[PDB]
Amino acid sequence: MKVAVLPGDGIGPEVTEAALKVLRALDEAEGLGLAYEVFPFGGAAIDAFGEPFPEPTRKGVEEAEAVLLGSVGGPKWDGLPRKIRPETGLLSLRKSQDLFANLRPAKVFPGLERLSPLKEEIARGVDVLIVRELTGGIYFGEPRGMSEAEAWNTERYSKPEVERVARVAFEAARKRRKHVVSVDKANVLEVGEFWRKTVEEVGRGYPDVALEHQYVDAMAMHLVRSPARFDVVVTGNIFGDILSDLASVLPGSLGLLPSASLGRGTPVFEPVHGSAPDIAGKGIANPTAAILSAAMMLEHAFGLVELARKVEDAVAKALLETPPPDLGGSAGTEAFTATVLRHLA
Amino acid sequence: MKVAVLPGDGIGPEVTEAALKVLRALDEAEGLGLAYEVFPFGGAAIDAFGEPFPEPTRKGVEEAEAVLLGSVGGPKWDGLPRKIRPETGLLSLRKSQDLFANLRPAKVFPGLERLSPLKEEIARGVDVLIVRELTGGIYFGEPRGMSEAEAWNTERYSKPEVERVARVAFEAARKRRKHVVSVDKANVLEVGEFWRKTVEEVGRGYPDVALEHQYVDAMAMHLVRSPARFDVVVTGNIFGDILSDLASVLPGSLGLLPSASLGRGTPVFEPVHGSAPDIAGKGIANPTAAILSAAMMLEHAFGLVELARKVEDAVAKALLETPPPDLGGSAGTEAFTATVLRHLA
Ligand SMILES: NC(=O)c1ccc[n+]([C@@H]2O[C@H](COP(=O)([O-])OP(=O)(O)OC[C@H]3O[C@@H](n4cnc5c(N)ncnc54)[C@H](O)[C@@H]3O)[C@@H](O)[C@H]2O)c1
Ligand SMILES: NC(=O)c1ccc[n+]([C@@H]2O[C@H](COP(=O)([O-])OP(=O)(O)OC[C@H]3O[C@@H](n4cnc5c(N)ncnc54)[C@H](O)[C@@H]3O)[C@@H](O)[C@H]2O)c1
Repeated sequence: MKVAVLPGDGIGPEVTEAALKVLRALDEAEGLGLAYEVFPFGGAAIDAFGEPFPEPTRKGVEEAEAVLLGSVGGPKWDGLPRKIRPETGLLSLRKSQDLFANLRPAKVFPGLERLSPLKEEIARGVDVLIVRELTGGIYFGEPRGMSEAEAWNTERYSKPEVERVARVAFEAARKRRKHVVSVDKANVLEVGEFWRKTVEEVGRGYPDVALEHQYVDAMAMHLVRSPARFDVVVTGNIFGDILSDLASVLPGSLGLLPSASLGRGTPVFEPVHGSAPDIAGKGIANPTAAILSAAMMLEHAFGLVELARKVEDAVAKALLETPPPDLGGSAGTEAFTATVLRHLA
Repeated sequence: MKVAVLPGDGIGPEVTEAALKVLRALDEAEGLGLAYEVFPFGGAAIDAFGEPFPEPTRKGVEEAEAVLLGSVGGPKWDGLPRKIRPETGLLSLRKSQDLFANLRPAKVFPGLERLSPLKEEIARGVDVLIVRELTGGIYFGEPRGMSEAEAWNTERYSKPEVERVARVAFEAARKRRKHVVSVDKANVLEVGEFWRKTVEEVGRGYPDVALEHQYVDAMAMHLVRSPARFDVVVTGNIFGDILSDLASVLPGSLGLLPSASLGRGTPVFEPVHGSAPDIAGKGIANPTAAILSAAMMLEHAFGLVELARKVEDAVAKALLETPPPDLGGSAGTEAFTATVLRHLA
């Protein structure tokens, strides 16, 4: 277990140290081979090295088995050249590692339904993982352009692009409830027909996992009326972009959300939230997204699924025993991390 | 007021007769010049005329100032040739009239929050109108295609396409709360930049209406966390397709939803619901979507806004006094239409 730890700016060090305290305690009781190195990343590195993804950091990422990122960005570096912003160094980290699948889970922990915008009955039991394709589709498609009379952009997918993001979904689903919904617009678009066609064939090598297909406009409706029926949801880039934000409002707090980017290189695990300058240094930032990102690392980077689930239960009990300020409690980052560790022991 | 009335199949005649009873009563108290003709449309016309949009119907639509459609479709005509289905004659009706804007409102009437999938506090006061562009974008864009190794489809918009759907949104907003949100993906797509650019300029001729711009992935989140802040929302075809279905789950009943398609020809007004064969003839179908479609006709086809709003209030009181079976009450189509008329008098 060689992890590069890039804490970044704002509350990024704060919540990353909390994730590190959980990983270290877990390494004692279980004897992992946790070996980690902390690096300068974005903003903290613009200050030391004059540039957001400095050469030591790049080597460290390249040499580690997984990255545990915190948060980048901040006022201090906002009006800069777009080349050197903390924020573009984040794109450079994913791009350098050829990360093509973004995994973003939305879970309503037991007893936390009151926070969901949805009624308790509908919010109960939601635990959905949206797998979004990151490297293709309309955001990168050519031809694209704009004249004075019109504009065009191309939604394009090749067969290996679809096959590889669908393999991450089938493999993810195996560790979970073995059900994959693939989302497309196949009744109107040939890219949809193609997508459905390819995932269906990928599904044949995973006979233990059920695959269902749904249209995106109908998935937007199911994610609000009955989100608790889904497990893994895999889709294209623009559709994954809309749907993982829609599912992300269902828990009711930005500090509860972990993410992962898997690909050819070193996988990055990170909180959906940013650097939150307004609450930085106040010792109150909710470390749950970071601790659950570290759990996602145990599961997706090191295949340690029962340990990943042990960390999720400990976090689920902690959120009910001493909730952070953003879920209406009073527990600061330290008091809350300690409740988590109490439930690991 | 010359209306062509195409009741169609299933519960279509049932809920259309209810809309007609409201229009007739209203024509007495106010003295409209309501003159309407009932025509054979889809399914009922495949039986009489062997084809879903027969020549008498086509002439009647063409001669009327507005169309009040009911519902088409049904088992009786399901396995047919795709050329002659009831359902394709519906596409032919919109296409023959050059209808390019689809208007679909989602309203949580007072006291009906309990039906919304969202918590009472969030569901309270939702009254949003999604204006969807119907004729362009990726669903019709060229080039499109599919090889064995890949597929492509083109999201393309011309300047008059955007300008004209945005004009319908600005005009609609004037009769409502004067606020338009335009939805795009302008931080990544040139079609988005173009869309935003053109609506902004259209907005200059409507200085009394506020215009705000939002990204689609962020609109999907706002429509669940705080839908009550919006009034009119105008967007492209694929985005309008996803967002008007997302907003349509917020009331909690398919029988509450009216729609309108405005364009160059004769505007069609219709319930979002279909022909519902399972409850047809049982005298229990909820006529609210049809009565509110007739109200939408008063407002958008004949500019009669205070009369359109009078019908909406009467329907709002009726839903609280004698709710249909689908909102948990016991009132059949007739008993419910009578409560509405009691509140018009
Ligand atoms: N370059 C880009 O494209 C880009 C894009 C987005 C953000 N950024 C940068 O990153 C920073 C992001 O800050 P922001 O305010 O936009 O978003 P944010 O997600 O950091 O914060 C939003 C809100 O949620 C709260 N929050 C976030 N995490 C929390 C946690 N763990 N516990 C409790 N509360 C939490 C914050 O306090 C704040 O009230 C900015 O300063 C910006 O410079 C850059
Ligand atoms: N050709 C096409 O592309 C196409 C597409 C969709 C539907 N159709 C046709 O139209 C018909 C649609 O039927 P469906 O079941 O799919 O959808 P539907 O919307 O008619 O019915 C769905 C459910 O909602 C209920 N419902 C609908 N309106 C109601 C109302 N006013 N009051 C109370 N309950 C109501 C129904 O009873 C049913 O339980 C089908 O028979 C089909 O042939 C064709």
